[PDB]
Amino acid sequence: MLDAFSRAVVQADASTSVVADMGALKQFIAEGNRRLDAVNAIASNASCMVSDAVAGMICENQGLIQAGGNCYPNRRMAACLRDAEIILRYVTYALLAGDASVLDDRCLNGLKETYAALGVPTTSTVRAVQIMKAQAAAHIKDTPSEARAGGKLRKMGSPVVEDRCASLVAEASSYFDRVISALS
Amino acid sequence: MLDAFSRAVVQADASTSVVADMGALKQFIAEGNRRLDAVNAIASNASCMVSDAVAGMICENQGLIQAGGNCYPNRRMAACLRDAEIILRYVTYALLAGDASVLDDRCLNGLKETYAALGVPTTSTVRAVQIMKAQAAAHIKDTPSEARAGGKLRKMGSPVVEDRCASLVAEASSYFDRVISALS
Amino acid sequence: MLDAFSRAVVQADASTSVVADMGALKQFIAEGNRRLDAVNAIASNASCMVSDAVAGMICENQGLIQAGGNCYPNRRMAACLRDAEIILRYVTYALLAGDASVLDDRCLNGLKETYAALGVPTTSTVRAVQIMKAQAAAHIKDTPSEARAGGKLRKMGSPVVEDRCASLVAEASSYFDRVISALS
Amino acid sequence: MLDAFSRAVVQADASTSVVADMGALKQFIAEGNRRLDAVNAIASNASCMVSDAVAGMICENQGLIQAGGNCYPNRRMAACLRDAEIILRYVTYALLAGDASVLDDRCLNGLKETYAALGVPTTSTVRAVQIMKAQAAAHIKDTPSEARAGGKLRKMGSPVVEDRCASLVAEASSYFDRVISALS
Amino acid sequence: MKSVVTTVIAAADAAGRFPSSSDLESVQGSIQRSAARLEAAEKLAGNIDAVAQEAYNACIQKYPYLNNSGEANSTDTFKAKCLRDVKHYMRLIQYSLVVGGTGPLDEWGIAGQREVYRALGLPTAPYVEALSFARNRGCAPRDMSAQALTEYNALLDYAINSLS
Amino acid sequence: MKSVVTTVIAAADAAGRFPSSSDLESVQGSIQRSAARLEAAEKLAGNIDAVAQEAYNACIQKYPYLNNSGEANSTDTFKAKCLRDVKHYMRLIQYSLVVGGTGPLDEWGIAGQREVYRALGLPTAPYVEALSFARNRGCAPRDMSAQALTEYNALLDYAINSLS
Amino acid sequence: MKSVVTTVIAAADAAGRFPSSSDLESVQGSIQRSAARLEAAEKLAGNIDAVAQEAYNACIQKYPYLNNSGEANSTDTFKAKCLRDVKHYMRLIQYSLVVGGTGPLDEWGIAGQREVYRALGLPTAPYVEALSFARNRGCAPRDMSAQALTEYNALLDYAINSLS
Amino acid sequence: MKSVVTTVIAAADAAGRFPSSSDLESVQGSIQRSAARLEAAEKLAGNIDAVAQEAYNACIQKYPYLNNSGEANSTDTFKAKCLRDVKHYMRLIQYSLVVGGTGPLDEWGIAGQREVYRALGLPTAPYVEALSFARNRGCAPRDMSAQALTEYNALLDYAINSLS
Ligand SMILES: *[C@@H](C)[C@H]1/C(=C/C2=NC(=C\c3[nH]c(C[C@H]4NC(=O)C(C=C)=C4C)c(C)c3CCC(=O)O)/C(CCC(=O)O)=C2C)NC(=O)[C@@H]1C
Ligand SMILES: C=CC1=C(C)[C@@H](Cc2[nH]c(/C=C3N=C(/C=C4\NC(=O)[C@H](C)[C@H]4CC)C(C)=C\3CCC(=O)O)c(CCC(=O)O)c2C)NC1=O
Ligand SMILES: C=CC1=C(C)[C@@H](Cc2[nH]c(/C=C3N=C(/C=C4\NC(=O)[C@H](C)[C@H]4CC)C(C)=C\3CCC(=O)O)c(CCC(=O)O)c2C)NC1=O
Ligand SMILES: C=CC1=C(C)[C@@H](Cc2[nH]c(/C=C3N=C(/C=C4\NC(=O)[C@H](C)[C@H]4CC)C(C)=C\3CCC(=O)O)c(CCC(=O)O)c2C)NC1=O
Ligand SMILES: C=CC1=C(C)[C@@H](Cc2[nH]c(/C=C3N=C(/C=C4\NC(=O)[C@H](C)[C@H]4CC)C(C)=C\3CCC(=O)O)c(CCC(=O)O)c2C)NC1=O
Ligand SMILES: C=CC1=C(C)[C@@H](Cc2[nH]c(/C=C3N=C(/C=C4\NC(=O)[C@H](C)[C@H]4CC)C(C)=C\3CCC(=O)O)c(CCC(=O)O)c2C)NC1=O
Ligand SMILES: C=CC1=C(C)[C@@H](Cc2[nH]c(/C=C3N=C(/C=C4\NC(=O)[C@H](C)[C@H]4CC)C(C)=C\3CCC(=O)O)c(CCC(=O)O)c2C)NC1=O
Ligand SMILES: C=CC1=C(C)[C@@H](Cc2[nH]c(/C=C3N=C(/C=C4\NC(=O)[C@H](C)[C@H]4CC)C(C)=C\3CCC(=O)O)c(CCC(=O)O)c2C)NC1=O
Ligand SMILES: C=CC1=C(C)[C@@H](Cc2[nH]c(/C=C3N=C(/C=C4\NC(=O)[C@H](C)[C@H]4CC)C(C)=C\3CCC(=O)O)c(CCC(=O)O)c2C)NC1=O
Ligand SMILES: C=CC1=C(C)[C@@H](Cc2[nH]c(/C=C3N=C(/C=C4\NC(=O)[C@H](C)[C@H]4CC)C(C)=C\3CCC(=O)O)c(CCC(=O)O)c2C)NC1=O
Ligand SMILES: C=CC1=C(C)[C@@H](Cc2[nH]c(/C=C3N=C(/C=C4\NC(=O)[C@H](C)[C@H]4CC)C(C)=C\3CCC(=O)O)c(CCC(=O)O)c2C)NC1=O
Ligand SMILES: C=CC1=C(C)[C@@H](Cc2[nH]c(/C=C3N=C(/C=C4\NC(=O)[C@H](C)[C@H]4CC)C(C)=C\3CCC(=O)O)c(CCC(=O)O)c2C)NC1=O
Ligand SMILES: C=CC1=C(C)[C@@H](Cc2[nH]c(/C=C3N=C(/C=C4\NC(=O)[C@H](C)[C@H]4CC)C(C)=C\3CCC(=O)O)c(CCC(=O)O)c2C)NC1=O
Ligand SMILES: C=CC1=C(C)[C@@H](Cc2[nH]c(/C=C3N=C(/C=C4\NC(=O)[C@H](C)[C@H]4CC)C(C)=C\3CCC(=O)O)c(CCC(=O)O)c2C)NC1=O
Ligand SMILES: [Cl-]
Ligand SMILES: [Cl-]
Ligand code: NA
Ligand code: NA
Ligand code: NA
Ligand code: NA
Ligand code: NA
Ligand code: NA
Ligand code: NA
Repeated sequence: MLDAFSRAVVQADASTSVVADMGALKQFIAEGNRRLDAVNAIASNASCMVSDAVAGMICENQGLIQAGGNCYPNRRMAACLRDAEIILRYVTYALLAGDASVLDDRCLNGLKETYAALGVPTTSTVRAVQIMKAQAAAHIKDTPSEARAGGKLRKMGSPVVEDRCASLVAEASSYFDRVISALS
Repeated sequence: MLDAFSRAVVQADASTSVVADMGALKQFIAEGNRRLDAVNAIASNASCMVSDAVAGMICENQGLIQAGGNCYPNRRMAACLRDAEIILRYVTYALLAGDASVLDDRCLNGLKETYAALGVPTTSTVRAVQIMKAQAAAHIKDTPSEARAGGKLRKMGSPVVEDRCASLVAEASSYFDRVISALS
Repeated sequence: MLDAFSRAVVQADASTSVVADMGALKQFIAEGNRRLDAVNAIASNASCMVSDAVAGMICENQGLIQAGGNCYPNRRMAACLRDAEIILRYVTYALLAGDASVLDDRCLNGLKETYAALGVPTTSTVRAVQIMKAQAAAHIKDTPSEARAGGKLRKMGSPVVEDRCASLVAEASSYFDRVISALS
Repeated sequence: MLDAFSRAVVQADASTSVVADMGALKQFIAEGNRRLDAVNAIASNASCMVSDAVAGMICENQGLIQAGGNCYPNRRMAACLRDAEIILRYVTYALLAGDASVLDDRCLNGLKETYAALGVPTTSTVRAVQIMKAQAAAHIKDTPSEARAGGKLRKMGSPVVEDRCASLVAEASSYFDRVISALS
Repeated sequence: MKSVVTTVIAAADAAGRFPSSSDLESVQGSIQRSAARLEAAEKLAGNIDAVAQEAYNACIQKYPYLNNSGEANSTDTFKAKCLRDVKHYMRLIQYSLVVGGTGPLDEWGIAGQREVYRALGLPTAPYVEALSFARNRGCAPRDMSAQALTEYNALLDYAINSLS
Repeated sequence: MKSVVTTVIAAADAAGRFPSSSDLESVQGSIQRSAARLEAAEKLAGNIDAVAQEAYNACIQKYPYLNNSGEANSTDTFKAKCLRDVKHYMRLIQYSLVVGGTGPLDEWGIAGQREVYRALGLPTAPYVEALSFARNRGCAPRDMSAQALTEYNALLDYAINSLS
Repeated sequence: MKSVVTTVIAAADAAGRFPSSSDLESVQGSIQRSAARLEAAEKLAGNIDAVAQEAYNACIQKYPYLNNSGEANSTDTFKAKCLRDVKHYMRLIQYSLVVGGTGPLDEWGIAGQREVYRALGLPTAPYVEALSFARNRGCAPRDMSAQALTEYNALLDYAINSLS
Repeated sequence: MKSVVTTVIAAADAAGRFPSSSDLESVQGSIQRSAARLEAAEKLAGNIDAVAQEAYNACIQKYPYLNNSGEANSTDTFKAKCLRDVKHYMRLIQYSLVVGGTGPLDEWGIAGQREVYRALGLPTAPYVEALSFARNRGCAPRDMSAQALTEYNALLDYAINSLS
């Protein structure tokens, strides 16, 4: 797998040239503590995210839990909860590394074809991932709502800036969008 | 693998309903001793059936035992005898279970493609299977002829009914037809 | 593995003789339904038996659940519960077969040496097996007490005879006694 | 495996107690950068150390490179060079961790018996390890001599203190002494 | 799917054997025991809603906290799902009686159940109480013959053991 | 040693399972079928010498070349060993009727038989004819009940199939 | 036991490598972050009994049904064991702060927990609520610095995730 | 490609784990050490041609036999390729400084090097001498800071060890 810095190296090696641009590298370093806070916000809330996103997919599509549905019987529900967690785990690796290669190579390559052979429904897969994308954005910004969490609400307490880490929210969102594109 | 009763339960689960009609199940049970006799009639005679079926395939097509023929040399004849016995064994498992899933899943899946890649001739394999079908019908009815037995005639001694287990003969014959369909 | 009948065959073969005592085989068969009741009584109550036996070993020896004790920390308690269930499983196989060979060969051979290398305490292991021996006796006779049931009492409802299956209680008790002898 | 901090935790767990001595932990942290320099000094000079230590063992015992000797023929010399490097590598892990458990568990357990079965001579093994111990002390202190190095001499340029890291020298020396202890 | 006949076929196939003496003898056991388990299956088919209702009612009676705000029996949607789940277990027991092995309960009920309930924060004690009530409720000859009851109770106790 | 009960126990142990419904149901099969196979076992225990003697006589009648100089029934030692061998097969059939599976015949008769006969230059056709005569000889109800005879005949055919 | 340094050594050993640049870099991270996590470890060491007591009280306040006859907080022995358990989790959290990785919590708390609680009929919700109360309780700078509180809260969340 | 963050991710993935405390702590090490290694990388990006040219010159000064007919520095093509090869090694060290692990040197320089040089009859001592000269040449603060030089020197020594 690659990370943000080895990505730069591979691009330079394509022309057997030195890495000349230190500036963009130094910006990654400058935002390093806020990146670690963003990964902590997802990892610390992962069980609540997965169970809420799968529940949400289901409340919006009740055919999934009726006769012939893809979250029936218990074993299929259990497999779906497992897959939502897997996908979230690879997205979190990509955010830690600052590059999508680990998510492409170890999760997404071949996954559309796997799901077509099993009959796992694309519309419902995409909806589960979209809910997780929304959840992740709110936890990174440290602005989850009581309306969506009740007594399970968590606050991170990271130091606030006016943009609430807009660049990292856009980067995290791009990795969820990559999953949706691969699977659609 | 499924059996006749688990096939019925798969049907009921497609509508998440209890198994209500038990008339067909109670008849399967009432015919259980006759089904055990039918299995005993094929297993007890299996070596004679296999050798006489491959020998008949050959006496009707002498090209199989000459230069370039698929039962020449000794290793090929031995492989063919082995395959006729494998086929008959899986048909007997299907008759004991009252369901073709064990035959489909563990014997027929990929068999056409395997024989195509080896140059095993379809026409000749089908004839061997047709001869085994006829043999099994006569052994289930307990009416093999002296003319075909070659000095090795066996009588089973089961309790005779007027129809001679016609329903079981038809079911056994349908399993051999499934083998032929996989190759055609 | 051997069963009660194949045991008798091995004994007859040591003098290359036919098995002549048909009376004794017949009485074994006459008790077959009560044997199947006895096995059902153990298997149906297994989780309650295991958890009550390991808890009783502990309540009698609190050293096991303090620093340096062999059921501390969580991983060790869980391994102990696992082993009490494995032992009961092999005892129930011996009762079903009517012969100890499965228990000797697949569970007991090398167990004492395994435990000595790990430091699993012998006295405590023997006490857990003693509690299971007592539980099994009561469930086979269908006379468990309310005082011991912890509010989870079960009745089997098998047809009562005056002896309450004393012969089968002695047999089951003998297999637990083989476990105790092996570990002592 | 354990490190210096988890070793302290295992010690506290023996009386189910919190870790209370923060001062000892803070000292290990204070000397952290020095420890990194010590590990860098050994790893960076490893090839020179192994070759010089094996060559020194040989110049002090010429029997090793004559018929019957354990560094004759080429295959045996190659195996001995490999083993000296393996030993050094495990010692450097112990230094990085501040605990000998990875050295004891992955290198030393079974080594005496392995060597006895092969006929690898203990006397000569001890000498190679002694020379590596001396080399490591001089590189950690950044005082190697021109006399023992020639044109291969390397200087590390770590920031000098009056005691030249005496406590790290004594700890590294203790891990080489454990290697020698494991041979008896 | 595990039954008498699929067990003996799988064992014969692993050794490359035709069906033999002990395989046919095993299947005769199914012919003999089918009267008791099919009697239980037909009673359960005709009365499943009432059997599941009383088991559900008994688990909420034991654990009235589940009715409190935020708990698993507290909304009309949750109440309907909890009754449904007790009925799912009873329907799998009915299928298991039809097949004569635990296959349908193993594959479609037990597999994955602990992972599901942990993810949704559903306590396992009320499931065990529902099944426990059902196990202690039957008596013969009132509800069915003594051997039909033995078959029904053994499948209840198999489910209880998987949660315990 | 393969029987009804050892087959279900080995299957249960491979999956880590206590005995369950389909295991007990299989053993009920043994309880039901034991009357037939034990009847056959008793008739064979009481008459094994005469049953073996006439099967041996038939195989020599079919193949009188065996009595010629150098052949496998030609000396007094050879004659005694051939009759002994036919009796061994019938004894292992008796054991297999007792157990209710083919175990004793598989392990003590069939395993190695082809290798032994090839090494000694013994033809297989006389073994097949001895067993074939025994298979066609019995009738019911004279010798035993129809179902006792079905069990005896199935084991003879199993031994014939192993040599054919 | 999982920490920064044992992770990198395990990786190096699997490839046959001496410690190299990225290994030394990783351990510099331990040097930097230690001040925050050892601040939290010292606060918890000095006040573990009060921290555990109030978390235990919170879980019983949420689930008073546990005090009813037969239930898991209903006797004096049970009450002591439950409090003890909450203190065991907090102690393993203390150890994980000292080490800088989750190793102590993984090996001595989490491994086996679900099997133990299943066997004894202990609900997992009250464990979750005790840890959740502790996770929501702290504030900075009152209790400790903001970065120390981040470390303490992350390990509480790791434990809650293992039960959820 | 081996770095601080890819090592911790690979370890977490092998155990099916989210990033946890020790993984974040490792990456803080990269934040701290980056200043020194990126200083060294910037120096090398600006002056790689001169650094390689003097190291090449030193290895030829040392082994003038390479200029003789048939030897590895004897033709204009050979002289260009040897200098190119020293510059390749320096570029791969620049890469390794950017990444903070040895990945680029391991995958694109070290792997295969001994098989290539053996096939072409290229001696390894001149390669070692070029890298040795470069290792002994630098001084701080003239060329870069003391810790920047420590990082540059450790990568030179890693290359030297791979050829020794
Ligand atoms: C676990 C509770 C977390 C947590 C989770 C968040 N959920 C967020 C948004 C969200 N969740 C759902 C599913 C929900 N809606 C339904 O209609 C049903 C079933 C009836 C369910 C189960 C949806 C649809 C959404 C919106 C997704 C979208 O925008 O497309 C969310 C982000 C929004 C917010 O916080 O306001 C979070 C963070 N929050 C917590 O604090 C705990 C740890
Ligand atoms: C080993 C574990 C470990 C971590 C978890 C982080 C923890 C951490 N985060 C920050 C520091 C910070 N963290 C954030 C984060 C955010 N600000 C917002 O408005 C959003 C809610 C959120 C989006 C991600 C911000 C903005 C800073 C201040 C520095 C900056 O501007 O980048 C700092 C620097 C100290 C300080 O500024 O107070 C540290 C040590 N670092 C580590 O070493
Ligand atoms: C579980 C199901 C299952 C099967 C059905 C068989 C299928 C099968 N058959 C053969 C192999 C063969 N099968 C035959 C069969 C025949 N030749 C003829 O002329 C006749 C028409 C015909 C018998 C009726 C021959 C001759 C070969 C050998 C082909 C060769 O090597 O040239 C092979 C190749 C490997 C080998 O040599 O054994 C396989 C996989 N194997 C299985 O595992
Ligand atoms: C010259 C080569 C040549 C042969 C080898 C045979 C091959 C052969 N056998 C049978 C047909 C049969 N073969 C058998 C077999 C047996 N019956 C027993 O009692 C024994 C146990 C066992 C092995 C001998 C049986 C039972 C039939 C069924 C028809 C019958 O019994 O009349 C058929 C009829 C198939 C059909 O109807 O399509 C043919 C063609 N015929 C030939 O032309
Ligand atoms: C363990 C081994 C085992 C077996 C091998 C069977 C053996 C068996 N078969 C039947 C009984 C029977 N078997 C047959 C069979 C046939 N009738 C015909 O005319 C055809 C020749 C043949 C086709 C299959 C019939 C017709 C009956 C009578 C019952 C019925 O009508 O189904 C009976 C019941 C007793 C009786 O009716 O006499 C038994 C025990 N059962 C076992 O437990
Ligand atoms: C303070 C802790 C402590 C314990 C945990 C128990 C443990 C325990 N249980 C039993 C004894 C038993 N335990 C059971 C178990 C059960 N009966 C059922 O109806 C259920 C299905 C099932 C699980 C509860 C049975 C059947 C007996 C046999 C005695 C009896 O029933 O009276 C015995 C007697 C053992 C002997 O006779 O040698 C002991 C010590 N005792 C203690 O002092
Ligand atoms: C005739 C054969 C023969 C040998 C091969 C040497 C072997 C040798 N080397 C050293 C001793 C040493 N050898 C080295 C090695 C090195 N220093 C560097 O700067 C390089 C990087 C690297 C490989 C050359 C070092 C650092 C010491 C420690 C002593 C010192 O530097 O003065 C010692 C002393 C060990 C002791 O104190 O017990 C011996 C015996 N001596 C012999 O008599
Ligand atoms: C990731 C790679 C990495 C490293 C290789 C080290 C490198 C390193 N070493 C020291 C700093 C030091 N290094 C040493 C080492 C020694 N002194 C001697 O006299 C002996 C020759 C030698 C024995 C080991 C000493 C003594 C200090 C000064 C601090 C102290 O006294 O501990 C410092 C701190 C400098 C400062 O104050 O700014 C750093 C960053 N750290 C890292 O992060
Ligand atoms: C498929 C399985 C199946 C069952 C197990 C039963 C379960 C069941 N039992 C009862 C109902 C009953 N069951 C009993 C039985 C008993 N009372 C005792 O105290 C004795 C120990 C025991 C044996 C006499 C009694 C007395 C009632 C009526 C009173 C009551 O509701 O308790 C009812 C309510 C309707 C009715 O009157 O029948 C139901 C649904 N029904 C089924 O369909
Ligand atoms: C343990 C298994 C067992 C067997 C299978 C038989 C085998 C057997 N059968 C017969 C002996 C006999 N067997 C039969 C049977 C028949 N004759 C026919 O024409 C019908 C087709 C058939 C059914 C009536 C007859 C009539 C005799 C006496 C005549 C003879 O020897 O052939 C004898 C000689 C002793 C005697 O008279 O009984 C023996 C050993 N005995 C056994 O102990
Ligand atoms: C437990 C199962 C079991 C068996 C079935 C026998 C099988 C068997 N038979 C013989 C040995 C023999 N068996 C025969 C048999 C025959 N002669 C004929 O004319 C016919 C072909 C045939 C009877 C039908 C002869 C003649 C020998 C002696 C052969 C020799 O020494 O060359 C031997 C070699 C050792 C010996 O000399 O005894 C063995 C292992 N033994 C066993 O342990
Ligand atoms: C090792 C970890 C560790 C902790 C996390 C704390 C946990 C803790 N907090 C409080 C106690 C307190 N904690 C708070 C904190 C707050 N109240 C608010 O309304 C704000 C949201 C928040 C930030 C100021 C307050 C105000 C009290 C006193 C009142 C109360 O008990 O609720 C107490 C009771 C003893 C005391 O008064 O200090 C304890 C044990 N202590 C520790 O040793
Ligand atoms: C990415 C990393 C990487 C490298 C490090 C080089 C490594 C390398 N060098 C050469 C090839 C060569 N390298 C040299 C080198 C030298 N002559 C001397 O006197 C000295 C011993 C030495 C410089 C120190 C020579 C002379 C050749 C050509 C040899 C020939 O063709 O016989 C070749 C063969 C293909 C070619 O002709 O280019 C390769 C793969 N290439 C790479 O892709
Ligand atoms: C990227 C890495 C990088 C390097 C390591 C250096 C390498 C380097 N050093 C020197 C050049 C030099 N380097 C030194 C250094 C020293 N002289 C001594 O005697 C001391 C031990 C040591 C510390 C003062 C000196 C004195 C010169 C000038 C004289 C000379 O060329 O030797 C030059 C020639 C150009 C110049 O004058 O700077 C080059 C390319 N440059 C780089 O870009
Ligand atoms: Cl629970
Ligand atoms: Cl060379
Ligand atoms: Na797409
Ligand atoms: Na257990
Ligand atoms: Na030695
Ligand atoms: Na259980
Ligand atoms: Na055969
Ligand atoms: Na979880
Ligand atoms: Na080397």
